[PDB]
Amino acid sequence: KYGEKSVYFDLGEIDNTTGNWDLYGNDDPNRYNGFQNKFFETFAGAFTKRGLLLKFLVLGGATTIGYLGSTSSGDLLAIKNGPKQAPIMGPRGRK
Amino acid sequence: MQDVKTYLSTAPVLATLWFGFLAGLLIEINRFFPDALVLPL
Amino acid sequence: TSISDSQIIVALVSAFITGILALRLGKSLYQ
Amino acid sequence: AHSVKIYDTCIGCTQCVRACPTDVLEMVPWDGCKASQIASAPRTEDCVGCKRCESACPTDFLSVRVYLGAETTRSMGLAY
Amino acid sequence: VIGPKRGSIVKVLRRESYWFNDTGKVVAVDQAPGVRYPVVVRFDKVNYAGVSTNNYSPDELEQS
Amino acid sequence: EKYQVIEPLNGDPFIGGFETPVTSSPLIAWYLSNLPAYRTAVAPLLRGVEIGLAHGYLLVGPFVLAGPLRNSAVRGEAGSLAAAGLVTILTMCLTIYGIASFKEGEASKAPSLTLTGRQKEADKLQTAEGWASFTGGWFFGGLSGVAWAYFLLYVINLPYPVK
Amino acid sequence: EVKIMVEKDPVKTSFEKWAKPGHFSRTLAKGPNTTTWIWNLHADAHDFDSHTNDLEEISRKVFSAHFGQLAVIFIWLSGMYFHGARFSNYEAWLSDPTHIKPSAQVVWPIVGQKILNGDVGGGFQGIQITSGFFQLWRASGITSELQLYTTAIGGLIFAALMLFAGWFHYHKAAPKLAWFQNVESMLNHHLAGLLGLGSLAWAGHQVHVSLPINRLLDAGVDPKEIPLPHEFILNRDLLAQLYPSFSKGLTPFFTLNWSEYSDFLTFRGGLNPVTGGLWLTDTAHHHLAIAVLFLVAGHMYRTNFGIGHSMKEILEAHKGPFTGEGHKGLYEILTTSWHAQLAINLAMLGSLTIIVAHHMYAMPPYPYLATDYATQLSLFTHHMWIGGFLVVGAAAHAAIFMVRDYDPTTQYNNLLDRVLRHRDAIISHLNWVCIFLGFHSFGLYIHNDTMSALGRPQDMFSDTAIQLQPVFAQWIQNTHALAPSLTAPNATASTSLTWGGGDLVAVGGKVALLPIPLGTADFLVHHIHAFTIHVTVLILLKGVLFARSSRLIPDKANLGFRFPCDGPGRGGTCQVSAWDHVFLGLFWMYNAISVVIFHFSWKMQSDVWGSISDQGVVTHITGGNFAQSSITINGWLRDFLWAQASQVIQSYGSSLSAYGLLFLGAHFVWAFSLMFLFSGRGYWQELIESIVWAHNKLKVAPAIQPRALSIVQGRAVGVAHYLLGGIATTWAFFLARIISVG
Amino acid sequence: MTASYLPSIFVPLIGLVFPAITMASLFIYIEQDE
Amino acid sequence: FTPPTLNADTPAPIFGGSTGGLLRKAQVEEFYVITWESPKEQIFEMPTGGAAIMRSGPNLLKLARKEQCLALGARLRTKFKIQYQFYRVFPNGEVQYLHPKDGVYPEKVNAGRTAVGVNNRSIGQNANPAELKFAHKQAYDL
Ligand code: CLA
Ligand code: CLA
Ligand code: CLA
Ligand code: CLA
Ligand code: CLA
Ligand code: CLA
Ligand code: CLA
Repeated sequence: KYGEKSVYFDLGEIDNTTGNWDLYGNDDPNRYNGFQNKFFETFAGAFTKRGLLLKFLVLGGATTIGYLGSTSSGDLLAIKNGPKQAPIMGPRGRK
Repeated sequence: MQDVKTYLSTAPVLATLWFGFLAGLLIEINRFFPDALVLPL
Repeated sequence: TSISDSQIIVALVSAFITGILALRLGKSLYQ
Repeated sequence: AHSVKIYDTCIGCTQCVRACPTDVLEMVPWDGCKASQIASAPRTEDCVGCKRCESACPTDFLSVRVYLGAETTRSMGLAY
Repeated sequence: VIGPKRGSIVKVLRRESYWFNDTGKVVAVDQAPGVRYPVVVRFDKVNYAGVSTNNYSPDELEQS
Repeated sequence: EKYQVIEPLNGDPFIGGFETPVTSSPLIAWYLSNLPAYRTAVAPLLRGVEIGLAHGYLLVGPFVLAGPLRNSAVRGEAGSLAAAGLVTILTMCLTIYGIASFKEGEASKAPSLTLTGRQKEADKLQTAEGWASFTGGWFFGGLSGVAWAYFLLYVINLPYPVK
Repeated sequence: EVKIMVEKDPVKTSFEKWAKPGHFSRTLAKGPNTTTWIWNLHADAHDFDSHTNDLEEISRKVFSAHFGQLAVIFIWLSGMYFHGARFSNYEAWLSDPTHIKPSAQVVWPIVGQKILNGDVGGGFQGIQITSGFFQLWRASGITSELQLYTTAIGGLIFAALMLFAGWFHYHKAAPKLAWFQNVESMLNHHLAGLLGLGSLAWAGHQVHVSLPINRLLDAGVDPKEIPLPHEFILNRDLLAQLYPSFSKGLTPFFTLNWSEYSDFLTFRGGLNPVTGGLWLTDTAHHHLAIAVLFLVAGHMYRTNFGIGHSMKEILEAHKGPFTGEGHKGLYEILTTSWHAQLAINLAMLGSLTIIVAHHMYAMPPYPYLATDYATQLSLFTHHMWIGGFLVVGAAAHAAIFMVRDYDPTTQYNNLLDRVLRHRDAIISHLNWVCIFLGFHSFGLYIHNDTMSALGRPQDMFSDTAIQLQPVFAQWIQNTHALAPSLTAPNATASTSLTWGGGDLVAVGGKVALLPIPLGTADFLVHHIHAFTIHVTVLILLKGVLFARSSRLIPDKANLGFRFPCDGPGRGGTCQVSAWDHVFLGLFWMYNAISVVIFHFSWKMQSDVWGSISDQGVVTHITGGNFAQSSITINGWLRDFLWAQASQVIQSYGSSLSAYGLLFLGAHFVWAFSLMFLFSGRGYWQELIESIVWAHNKLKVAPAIQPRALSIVQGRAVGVAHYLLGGIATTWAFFLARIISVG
Repeated sequence: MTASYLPSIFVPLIGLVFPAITMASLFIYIEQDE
Repeated sequence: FTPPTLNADTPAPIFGGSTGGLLRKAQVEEFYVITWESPKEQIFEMPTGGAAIMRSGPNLLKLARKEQCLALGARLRTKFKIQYQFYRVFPNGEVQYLHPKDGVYPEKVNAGRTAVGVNNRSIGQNANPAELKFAHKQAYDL
């Protein structure tokens, strides 16, 4: 037995021998009471993995960033504000 | 004196003596014959 | 003179076709 | 794992077996030298590639040769 | 006999030897039938590993 | 023969760990055991919802008070959208992690043995469908937490010291 | 029982072993088969543990080697005093210390090097020295070159005395092991008799020599007519007119009416306005107090009269629940291992030297030291480098002890064993803190770089941007500025002018010290310092803790302390030895100390050092640009490395041209180190084979076979040349810049 | 520039989305056991 | 020579725990178990870092790598003059006897041992890589 004596090797208990323990894995099943809404509203992500969630994320990131970069106003984004002062002009008269 | 002469004949001691003599010779030559770029002949 | 939007979209379509051909050549190199 | 080879130039000094940290080499009967033994590598799958066996061989060029490769779990010397 | 006489000066023909084209002294030659490299050669200068002796077969040693 | 607070991991001197007050204090151990990640009996979806809610809620703040538009009138909106984008990216991270790590139809490989040796059931979070449910719940909870933080901070404008 | 134990004539004084180079070791005593032997001869000469296993003989060698080092140091000091006596303008500098540059080295007119004899002032030409010896001799009360000559002659005599002492204690009367193991007696004697009595003697000198001469010097008296020290000792009425308390004459000392000595035993603090140094009355009282403290502390350990402490019993009594036996077995470690003692003492000496560097600029202890900016910078940088090297050496010798002198049987469940048993946690957390510090300091610098380059200066980390104020350091400065008011009521000034108060000491037209302000730049640079120190500590501590074994090589103790690798197996075991960890910790200490000295130089040239005008306007050497330019790496590149290097590169044709020459030469040596660091050994061995073929074709091949440097030797050469080049580059750059702008 | 909005469209894609998809696909590919 | 079986009632050395020990690899892939007989209670040094007391009799120690088993065994043999043997243990309960495959240490030549990897030529007599082009074999494999 693992704990009968100072022996720490046992083929009948290999999880104890190798240290495959769960230090903080509480298995109490009573945590929440009202959770019908959370199950109801989350159908696009759960039990989808690569098919629905990933495609939705790609589409809603590409479209979202495209819309934000195309519809941003001048004040919020400086690159789209454009130049306001006169050109500084370069040396040797080259422009 | 055999052992002292053997020690003085070792590579580092002889190198020190020989290079110091060479440096003194070159330094004295430059004292009497300085700043020459051309060998006069 | 400056290029037009029709030219821009023609270039984009040509690049898309070249990308299709590139993907095809990559798949041909793979196996 | 790595490939370990023994050559007929071996003199059966056993110095390569004693230097091996993973017990890959062993001495076997032989009739090509005065010592009447030769090194062998029956369990190279445990070889890590340290070539300590190579450093311990006294022949001009090595009678034991390690060629490396593969780099499996036992080869990389990983405890995790 | 097998190879060169004891104490004779022999030149090494092993290409992979540290002492290729170098002269050494024969120390001992073993007459046991089956030994592949019976000639023992001592050298004046060591190799990279620090060894100054080796074993050769008579066919890769020549007399000076 | 003294008290010797420090002990080996579960009494085994040959496992790579220790028993320290930081590790297994009654308070620290109780706190860690009731975190949603360690509630193995609870469905992965609800644990993911809680984790995402907490993480989006805490993530909203730094973006709002440090973003490039923190000196503008759209500071709150910019920070909230940045937090939502980070949540979405982390959702992709979780999805690809689950795809690479877990294969459909395999049993969970999580430790099913407690320190005492009760030999409980394996945690279903370490499964393909378990991780998929966890990722979906985390996405929903992250968006919900970002929205709630934005509402409390700006739509409702509760009085807070720093914001 | 503590007693004197020696052996008579253990070693015969003979030159026989001088002719045999490698006599000390069995391996090298055979002869030079290869050229590696020569290098080995110089790499194992002082490794006395490797020569033999006898601890008595090792202790005797160590004692005699220490005597030899003392003789060498005495020769060096005697040389400095001689060069002050003859080849110096010390007396001219005494007449005018604010306008004459110290110089004590004169070159010979041979190859145009005579240009290096610059016009330092006082009718003298020579190299401008920055060692601070002039100010030290001014503090000691030296007024003539005859006193420097007699000091130098005494130094030569003491060097000969130390040389003879080493010879006597090795070859004639060599102490036994019991003598060396009397650690309690050694501590008592070195605390009461070495430090306490030395401090008392120096206090006596100061009271009787330094104070009267220096106060006459501060009054403007020409040093020629200042009475000699023995005239102060003998004619005590002459000494009493400067400090009346001497008229009391040792009566207050024995009647315990010590307040009557307040004339020359003060607790003023701050700086002397005339000289810019510390008050010598404060220094005398300081040295007297620490002499008393050390003489008291040296009566703590039990030698043979009872009454005292057994350090073994002190250590064995200190253990707790979180540890095992605690400090059990450490007495044997520290009384039977020389390397453990060397590690402890090296670490303490390095930290102490760093303390000295930090404390000698904030409180300049010598007259006309603060206004000599070159001397201040040189002293700080020198002692910083010395301290860093000593700390890295402490790490090296801790690793050496762990490898060779560690005995598991006598070290079970004690502190060393338990540290070895959770080294994984230690190194994990140290790695995490190193990464966190590196990010949140250097990434802040990179953020500043990027926002400055993007035209977004309002998004930076500066005083005009997001501010990171060092509130804790500022609070400490505020507390220290108000210490005389409430916390140390018997103090006139604060500990230093750097804390605060609005007081500015300006000797001549320069600035000695002023309140140093701390802002975002100081926050950033201190966190950079913390990052570098933690990474160096990570490398060194990981080398020490994993010296004996690791998950990769569980038998690393059998491999030794100084070995190249274990092979290309397990993915590659390059640089697994603790020696290699020291080799990398040298690079990281180099970076740490380099950044520290750069920060010191820029901060002082920007915010402290400068010139004050008659009206009271203070201008600085750089212009106070540290607060806004040190926040950006481009600012360091431009406003410090590019702007302040304008003088070393334009020094040609002047007395500072040697600094430019050595600047470029140090660059060369660093680049040269790069190939020993980057290259391997097989390549060079094969190149040597080709060269040996070329020599053999002409029958000129040596019998001592040429070999490439070992891997460990390659690393050692690389790191040595790297450090030499970098440190000499900085040395030339600082010296040229600070001689030009000061 | 004929279409000023076209940079504002394309740069975000090739900058963030294309790397995201590329790295996700490559991570899924190199972690397959088969 | 009949290989011994790994007993599960062998006490372990007195050790206070260490961060260098069994990890997830021990429970997913493999670990090792070394056993030795000691005449008295003495302190030895753990190959993973630390010190322990070996039992006055049978001992049983779990390791993560074979190299650590060899290191501890070599120290035991050359220091305490103790015979040792270790096993490779798999998560499914499979135990494989490893070090003295035939009961005799590999340093001593023993009959019945087969020559594996022995080449009947000099090392310099290898075939050139060019001759073996496009052939999925190495020069040393011939
Ligand atoms: C080359 C590609 C690229 C591009 C196009 C951008 C674009 C941007 N970066 Mg930069 N960035 C890049 C590479 C890039 N980044 C890299 C390589 C680094 C690492 C060095 C950074 C580090 C960086 C920092 C540290 C910050 C930015 C910020 C920003 C934003 C500027 C502020 C703004 O829009 O207003 C304010 C922002 C908004 C109004 C909206 C932001 C949130 C939207 C909704 C994101 C889209 C999320 C979407 C669901 C997922 C799409 C991507 C997904 C498919 C992978 C802008 C979107 C700033 C910012 O705001 O971060 C969020 C900022 O603080 N970037
Ligand atoms: C002339 C007097 C004399 C004589 C004949 C000897 C003779 C001997 N001594 Mg003794 N010894 C002497 C004086 C003398 N010693 C003194 C004065 C000291 C005190 C330092 C010692 C301390 C001493 C120790 C501790 C040991 C010996 C040993 C020996 C033996 C071998 C020494 C040898 O060959 O190394 C010759 C070495 C040298 C010539 C190197 C000299 C290095 C000097 C000390 C330092 C110079 C530093 C230099 C200034 C800076 C260099 C860099 C610069 C160029 C930039 C031999 C019996 C050793 C022994 O018995 O072996 C077991 C031993 O362990 N001696
Ligand atoms: C390579 C070694 C090296 C070299 C070349 C120098 C060179 C120099 N040092 Mg530095 N130093 C070093 C190592 C070195 N130091 C180390 C390791 C320490 C730490 C102990 C110091 C601490 C130190 C101080 C505190 C001072 C110097 C000074 C000087 C200058 C010499 C002036 C002089 O003769 O006054 C000799 C020094 C004094 C007269 C004062 C020393 C006072 C200390 C407290 C006494 C030492 C006590 C004790 C013996 C040390 C061990 C303590 C330990 C047991 C706890 C010169 C720039 C002085 C300076 O800058 O003058 C301008 C100076 O004040 N050094
Ligand atoms: C009051 C007594 C006393 C004093 C002053 C010292 C002083 C010193 N000891 Mg210590 N020592 C003592 C008692 C004392 N020791 C005792 C009782 C033991 C045996 C337990 C030791 C064992 C010991 C060892 C093992 C070592 C020292 C070393 C040193 C020197 C370190 C270098 C330094 O910083 O010195 C700064 C001061 C100077 C350099 C001044 C010059 C030295 C003067 C002349 C004082 C010498 C005092 C001396 C002990 C008196 C006896 C000699 C007399 C017969 C002529 C230093 C000179 C180390 C050393 O360097 O050895 C040479 C060393 O390795 N000592
Ligand atoms: C109190 C100070 C002190 C003492 C007594 C020792 C004593 C010792 N050390 Mg430690 N060490 C120290 C400080 C000290 N060290 C410091 C500060 C460092 C950090 C750099 C080290 C780092 C260190 C390592 C990494 C090693 C030692 C070793 C040794 C042993 C010497 C064996 C050897 O090869 O030396 C013989 C002397 C040399 C090799 C010095 C040659 C000259 C050096 C390399 C370059 C000189 C630079 C010079 C200033 C450049 C300018 C001049 C140039 C232009 C000519 C001996 C036990 C070795 C050992 O014990 O191995 C088992 C070893 O491996 N030490
Ligand atoms: C400038 C050159 C440089 C840089 C940047 C580093 C960086 C680093 N070294 Mg190395 N090192 C160098 C030169 C350098 N080293 C040299 C020349 C030597 C020889 C002596 C060493 C020797 C050495 C050793 C021996 C050790 C390190 C360690 C470290 C780490 C410090 C802690 C850390 O990771 O967090 C700080 C990290 C940085 C400062 C790296 C830059 C990160 C910036 C600030 C942020 C950029 C990210 C940004 C978002 C862009 C994203 C890119 C994305 C778009 C792809 C880090 C990896 C130590 C380690 O392992 O870590 C604990 C360690 O033990 N180094
Ligand atoms: C290799 C050639 C090349 C390179 C380096 C660039 C580089 C760039 N383009 Mg241009 N572009 C190219 C060809 C190229 N372009 C061609 C052929 C077209 C016609 C369809 C365009 C049309 C185009 C538009 C309309 C815009 C850019 C823009 C940009 C910038 C942002 C990146 C981007 O959005 O790409 C978008 C690029 C495309 C849609 C073209 C498809 C990709 C081409 C065919 C190259 C792909 C293969 C190439 C060999 C790379 C191999 C990958 C790797 C192995 C190196 C950047 C300066 C943007 C800009 O100006 O921002 C300021 C922008 O709005 N590009």
